[PDB]
Amino acid sequence: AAEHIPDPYNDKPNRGRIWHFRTG
Amino acid sequence: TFGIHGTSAVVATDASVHPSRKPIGTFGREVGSTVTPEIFLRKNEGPLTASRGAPTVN
Amino acid sequence: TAPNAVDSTLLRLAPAYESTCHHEMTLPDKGVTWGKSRY
Amino acid sequence: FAPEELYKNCPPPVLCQPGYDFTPISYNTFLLNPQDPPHGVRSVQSNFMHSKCDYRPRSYLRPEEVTGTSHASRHCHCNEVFQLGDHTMDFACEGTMVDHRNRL
Amino acid sequence: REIVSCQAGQCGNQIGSKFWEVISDEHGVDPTGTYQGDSDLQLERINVYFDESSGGRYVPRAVLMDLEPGTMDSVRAGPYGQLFRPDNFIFGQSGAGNNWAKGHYTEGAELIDSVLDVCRKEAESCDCLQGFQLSHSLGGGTGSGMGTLLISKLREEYPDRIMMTFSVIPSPRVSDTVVEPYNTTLSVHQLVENSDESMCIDNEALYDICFRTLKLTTPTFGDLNHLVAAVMSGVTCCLRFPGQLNSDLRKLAVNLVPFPRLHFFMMGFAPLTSRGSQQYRGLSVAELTQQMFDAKNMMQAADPRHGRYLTASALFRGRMSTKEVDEQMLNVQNKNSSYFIEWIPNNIKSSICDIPPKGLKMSVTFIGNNTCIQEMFRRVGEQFTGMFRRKAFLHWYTGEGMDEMEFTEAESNMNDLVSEYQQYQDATV
Amino acid sequence: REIVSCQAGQCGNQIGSKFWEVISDEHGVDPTGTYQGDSDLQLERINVYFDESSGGRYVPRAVLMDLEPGTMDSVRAGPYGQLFRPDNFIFGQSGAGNNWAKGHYTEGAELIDSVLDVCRKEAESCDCLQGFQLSHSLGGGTGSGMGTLLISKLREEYPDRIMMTFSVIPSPRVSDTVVEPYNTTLSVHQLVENSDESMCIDNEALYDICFRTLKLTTPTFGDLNHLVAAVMSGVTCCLRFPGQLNSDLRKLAVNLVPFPRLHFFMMGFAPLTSRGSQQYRGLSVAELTQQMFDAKNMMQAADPRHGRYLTASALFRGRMSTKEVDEQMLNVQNKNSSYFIEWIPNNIKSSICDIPPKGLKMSVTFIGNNTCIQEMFRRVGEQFTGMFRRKAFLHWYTGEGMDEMEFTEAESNMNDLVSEYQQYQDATV
Amino acid sequence: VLAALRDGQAKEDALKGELDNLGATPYANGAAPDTFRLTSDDYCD
Amino acid sequence: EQERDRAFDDRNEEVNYRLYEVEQKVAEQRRLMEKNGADFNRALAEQQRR
Amino acid sequence: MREAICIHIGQAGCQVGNACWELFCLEHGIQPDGSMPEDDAFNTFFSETGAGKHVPRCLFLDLEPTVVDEVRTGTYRQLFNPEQLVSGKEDAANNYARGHYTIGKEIVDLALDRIRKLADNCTGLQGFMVFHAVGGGTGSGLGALLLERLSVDYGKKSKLGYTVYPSPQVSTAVVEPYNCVLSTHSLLEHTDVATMLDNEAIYDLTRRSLDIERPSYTNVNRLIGQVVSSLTASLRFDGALNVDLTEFQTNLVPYPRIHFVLTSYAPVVSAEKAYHEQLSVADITNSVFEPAGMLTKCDPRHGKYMSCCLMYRGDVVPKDVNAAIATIKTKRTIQFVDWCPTGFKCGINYQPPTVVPGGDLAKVQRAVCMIANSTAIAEVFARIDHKFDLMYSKRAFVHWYVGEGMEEGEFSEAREDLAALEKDYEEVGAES
Amino acid sequence: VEEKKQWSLQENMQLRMANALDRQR
Ligand SMILES: Nc1nc2c(ncn2[C@@H]2O[C@H](COP(=O)(O)OP(=O)(O)OP(=O)(O)O)[C@@H](O)[C@H]2O)c(=O)[nH]1
Ligand SMILES: Nc1nc2c(ncn2[C@@H]2O[C@H](COP(=O)(O)OP(=O)(O)O)[C@@H](O)[C@H]2O)c(=O)[nH]1
Ligand SMILES: Nc1nc2c(ncn2[C@@H]2O[C@H](COP(=O)(O)OP(=O)(O)O)[C@@H](O)[C@H]2O)c(=O)[nH]1
Ligand SMILES: [Mg+2]
Repeated sequence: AAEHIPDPYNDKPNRGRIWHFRTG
Repeated sequence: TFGIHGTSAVVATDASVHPSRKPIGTFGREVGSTVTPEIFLRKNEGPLTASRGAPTVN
Repeated sequence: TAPNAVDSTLLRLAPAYESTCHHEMTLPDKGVTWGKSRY
Repeated sequence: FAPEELYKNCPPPVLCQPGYDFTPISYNTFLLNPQDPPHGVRSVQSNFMHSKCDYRPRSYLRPEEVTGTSHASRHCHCNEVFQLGDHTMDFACEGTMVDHRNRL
Repeated sequence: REIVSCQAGQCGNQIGSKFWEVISDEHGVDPTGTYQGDSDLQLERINVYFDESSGGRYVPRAVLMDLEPGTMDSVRAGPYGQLFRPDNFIFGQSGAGNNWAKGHYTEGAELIDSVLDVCRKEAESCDCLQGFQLSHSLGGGTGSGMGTLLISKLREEYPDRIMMTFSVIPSPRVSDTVVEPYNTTLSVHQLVENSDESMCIDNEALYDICFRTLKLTTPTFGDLNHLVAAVMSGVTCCLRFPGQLNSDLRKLAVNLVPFPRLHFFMMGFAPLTSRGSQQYRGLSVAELTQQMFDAKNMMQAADPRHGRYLTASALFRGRMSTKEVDEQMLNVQNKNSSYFIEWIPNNIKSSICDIPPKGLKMSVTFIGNNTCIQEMFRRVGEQFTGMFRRKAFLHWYTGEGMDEMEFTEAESNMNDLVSEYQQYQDATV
Repeated sequence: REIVSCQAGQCGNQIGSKFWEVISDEHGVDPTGTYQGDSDLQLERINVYFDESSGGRYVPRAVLMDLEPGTMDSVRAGPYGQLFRPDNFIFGQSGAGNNWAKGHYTEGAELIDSVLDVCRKEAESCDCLQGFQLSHSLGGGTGSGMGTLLISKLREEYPDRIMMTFSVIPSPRVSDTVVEPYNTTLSVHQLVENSDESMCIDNEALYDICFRTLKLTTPTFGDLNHLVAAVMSGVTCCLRFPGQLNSDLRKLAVNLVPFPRLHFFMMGFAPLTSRGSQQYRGLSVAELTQQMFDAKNMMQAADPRHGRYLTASALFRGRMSTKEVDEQMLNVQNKNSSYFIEWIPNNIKSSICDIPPKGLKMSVTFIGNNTCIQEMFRRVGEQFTGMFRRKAFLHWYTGEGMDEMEFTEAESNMNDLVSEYQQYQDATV
Repeated sequence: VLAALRDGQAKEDALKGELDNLGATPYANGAAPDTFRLTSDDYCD
Repeated sequence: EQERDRAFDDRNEEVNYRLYEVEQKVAEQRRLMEKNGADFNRALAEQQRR
Repeated sequence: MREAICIHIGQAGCQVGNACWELFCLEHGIQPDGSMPEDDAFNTFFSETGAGKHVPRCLFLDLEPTVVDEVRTGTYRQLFNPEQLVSGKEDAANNYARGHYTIGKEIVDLALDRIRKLADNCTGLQGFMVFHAVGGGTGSGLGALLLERLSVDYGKKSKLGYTVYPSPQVSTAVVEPYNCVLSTHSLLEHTDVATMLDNEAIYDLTRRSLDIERPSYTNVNRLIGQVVSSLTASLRFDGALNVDLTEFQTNLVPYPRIHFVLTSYAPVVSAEKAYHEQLSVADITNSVFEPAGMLTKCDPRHGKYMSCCLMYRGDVVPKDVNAAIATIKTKRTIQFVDWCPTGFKCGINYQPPTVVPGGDLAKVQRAVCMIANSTAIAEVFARIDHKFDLMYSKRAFVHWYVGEGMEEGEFSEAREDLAALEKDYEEVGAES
Repeated sequence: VEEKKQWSLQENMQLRMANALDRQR
């Protein structure tokens, strides 16, 4: 067991490139 | 009707805008030996075609 | 009738494969107009 | 028959007793000549052949980072460099004689 | 009249193989070669992509390209490897080693003689060659290197013929190559002055289709290759099938390329709905034109809000009327003028083909010469400069004979390209 | 229009054996000498190669020349060995010893008298002799020297008959005689002024044919010689059978030899197809011309891209129309203007025979006087001078009686020939 | 070694017999081609 | 003329299949001959051992 | 075609090769006799003879007859060619000079001879796989000589050196630092990619993950064979991202000197705890970068990662690979050097690793083997260099090497070149 | 109207058999 250097656990949703050209 | 193959002309200026008398053709040319890293392509040194605004028809 | 292609057994054939300019699937002449080919 | 005329471009045949109970003769290696196709002939091939381009010598454009020395360690004197009698011989020359396609 | 296809590298060969599967779909060609098409509309223009044989069968007019025989192996042993002509398979004894230098100057140069042989026969054996198509990836060694060598080597011999590249552009997030910037730059500067159309396909968008559009449980390279294959089929459907407003690759190039160096395009496919959400979507012309300009259906990962659309091409397939497609396509521009180039009236050209893809109501292929491409070119240029700054993997390229200022010239070409993109983006009337 | 045949050396003996097997098959002549064909077309002009007997036997008009009885025993024990006339087998006790001097001066002379006697008998048995055909290898002892002696004697005795020769040109990779340069140099400067037309075969190119195109695993010398035998049949098909545009050896000579010292031709056969490529193939005039003008198809190891075509002849066989054979023959002329000499228009002459070889729809034999044979001449001459400087193996030739001036003038004439080819290759209008 | 030789020889004999049977079986199951034709045959009585 | 070229193509296809069959047979003949050489080898090995 | 020649040198190389070849036979279904019970995928490792037998493209070398006699009397005696299985007369006795100058020099020619027989038998060679240990005498000296001779014999052909460096505090011989530092010359100049397989990391991995209180060299060699099989399955079998030996060495080697690359495997779990885990792609990728989940005893967080090449096998999908890689990028405890933002290479094969029956690995749908060039690799090199400094500070054990035929200038040059490598790791890890 | 009923029938048929295949997966 190596030394545990603290690491921020970053769990965020990975929704990306959400764009929509305006139609109608 | 002779020599129209490969060109956009049902009936045969020589034949058409496309080259019906090109020299290289099927046989090819010893180009694998000539390609070498010493000589290469520079800025805007690609072959001049009709798409690049070059009037090759003339 | 079961079509020749197994993929097109679940598809509409006559309405889908018909040009808007133009129903028998066979066009009039093959060797003269479009299917003209060697052999 | 002197070594420094006989081995101008090939490694000396280092004699070694093991494998024999009598005088050692030699052992061939896999080294290939640079591509020297006869001029003008078509690329004629009877069967699958080992391409010389895949076996280009490592001393092709090896950098001479150290004061004019392409070789890095003393191990060139037992790998690349051989003392052919009264002359000294090195295969770093072959890197210059061959091309990037292993062509002479 | 005919398009001759070439696949280069592992990516190019796999994509081309499944693309030929797709082509055989609507041309009714068995894996063996025999034609059992249900209608003769599949045989009307089968000569565009196929060359007939004596046994009533048809051969793809495709040449394969890889220093690695493994991809040829997989393609030929696959379901449709029966179809390809054996002598068109051209391969070497050792792989490219993921090096543009090896694929373009040392390993590819000694191999491209046979490639020129085969492609010249395939090119001049047809009645009137419409153009050349190439499929490869710019991050690879033999797909990018030997592919660009083929492109530049064929451009001079066929200057008047249209020649296009379905370049699978790479990205750091899906970076499976660390020589990615080097290979991408060395391929793209050649493609800039050697290709009439260089359409770009991006892996991040390919996979974001598989989640955010398809919700596939186990998406694979088969699915990605079929996406690229559907793009390839759509871009040339009009040549092979009749339509109300026909178009060809020359017309697409004319309508999409305002300036000679402006020949890189966005890509998109529609309809694409997740198998569980295809119930609720009313598939119509409005829905397709929405999905064209929906983020979920673009084939390359870039942000179009930051950029402007020079030109676009909408290739529709299916039974439709022009009355609603043209009015919809002007409608989008009317309220998206903030995202379209002003000094060009009617930036988007539409084409209508009657035959739809098998199993589809109606499809549409979207090809966009958007100016957001400079963002991703800048992204690849930054990593290229960082790598070139420290001999980062530079010795592999320099040991194959490439001179050091090759990279400087390539980066200057890319800088000029992005500068032109930016200045035509912010140019006003 | 009789063509009396002669085969010298073991190489010539095997080539003539397979040639006679092919001719007998094509004319329906079974090994015992009878005739059980299905038509009188192959009986009408059977006198060109077969002489009738009282009992209905059809003996070949062939003369067999070899200083080693072993090859004679082999050909006699072959499948068609009983067809040849028994006394036409002429052989000596001592072999040629792989020496041009031995086969041409000391051992060939003592038996060339009987050879000339039997050849005179066969020639005078004919009604209107078109000429003589010889088959031999220029690297052997009795194939080269004794064959050249025969050619000189028949030149002196029948000047107006057409003298056709099939010379097997040696090459360094195949090279299986250390004195191939000596034998080839000593035989070329005889073939030049003694042979009406001399066409060449290289084992390199035969191996190329059955590797790249036929893909045969273990093709023996019978399969290797089948190609040259087929071309020997195809060059005289126009004599043996009627057709749309007939031809003969006199017509071919006058139509392919513009200058009397330029009569060396590259030769090839079509169609040739591997087992795996038979499905992806086709019997059409387009494919015939494609494979005929394919560089790899020539049975001489010279690359036509480095030279130019003086003249060439296409001996098409089979039911085909004049449009497909004229359109495409002018098409190749137009598209290869850099490789076809300008100061002689219409470099290619086509003849059509209406009886194709059995087992094939349509075939064509190519006889091309390309100016690239100077490369072969220059290569083997360079080998000759490299061997000549050190007087290597010259003690054999000098002890058999020859003098150094003969070698000197041989290489002088050969260098003259290569210079003549190069000068007219680079000459302009 | 003798048994190996006899077994091998018998096995090649069986294989050659199968090849001979395949050769003796015929491969003409269609109309015989009429290869012996002239273009002059287009003119008819 | 169509049935004519079709009949010749029947002949060509059937002779191609004939050559395919004989090629399979000769290839498996080669494999068996190699196997019998191996059997001789793997009998002479124990011969020499004994 | 598309083959790779396996060379095993020394004790460690020979047992590693035995494990590797039993694993390959298990993969491709060849019995120990050498026969079968499109299956020609074995062609990359086994040459097929007309009889139907499949002889491995392997070459065993050891100066001591015992190990090769063990191989010749083991279960796979009929698998291996009687030649290409060279036996030495007497061992190198843990002496690099003995293995490189006075005894290995007179059988390196037979080594190249049988290697050339393999080369002419093969047709599509991609490279050599040299399995050995630099701690010992034969594997250091004769291995260095063989590699440097292959360098001039076969030119720029790939030579992947799978080497067992001495471990930090687990040691076998007192002259291990000497042998390692001396062999580092050839492993630095005549080897494109060198892979650390030190015994300490494998021991901790077996103890903590395989739940085996008593594993041995047998299990260590099983793990090494699993690693090599995972690495070369891309060319062995069909896969999503087919990658070749040169294809990944060009991406793992940024500089000619900077080519030593650490290795790791996942998931390496015993069957008792293997069914208790979601052995997903993200989980295995995270377990790869675990400091205790690798096969090299060096903490990767103590240096800048330069290039990681991942070999995924089984039902693994490219988007689970990409999600795992994105999570790795987000997890900046492991950071990439500034001039290599890409830093990743991916190779996906569809063939799951077939476990060795009687082994300790568990059957898993998917597996991943990662090989990384990183500046944290300097720890083990610096430790070996300090051991060399302590030993050479007053000429301990140098008399053996000198009296067996090597100069002291060679020792000094070895230490100096290793110091140069120390400086180069830190130079290339420095920020731009 | 009937034609596009049949069209939607074709679409739904393909889609639901594909769903069945996915559940088989
Ligand atoms: N992983 C592994 N390493 C081994 C094995 N056997 C020996 N070694 C390594 O070999 C080192 C000791 O060197 P040696 O005993 O001399 O073995 P060698 O390196 O092959 O050198 P020679 O005995 O001269 O052939 C140890 O530190 C081990 O790391 C093995 O079976 N597996
Ligand atoms: N869409 C798609 N992309 C692929 C496929 N295989 C590889 N790629 C892409 O191609 C790039 C690597 O190309 P590579 O195989 O190394 O090319 P090569 O080295 O020239 O053969 C990566 O960025 C991959 O994303 C595939 O099957 N489909
Ligand atoms: N194509 C072909 N070439 C042959 C044959 N037999 C011999 N040769 C060629 O003839 C050359 C040697 O001729 P040689 O036997 O010395 O002639 P000879 O001494 O007069 O009988 C070699 O280069 C062979 O390639 C054959 O059956 N077919
Ligand atoms: Mg030992």
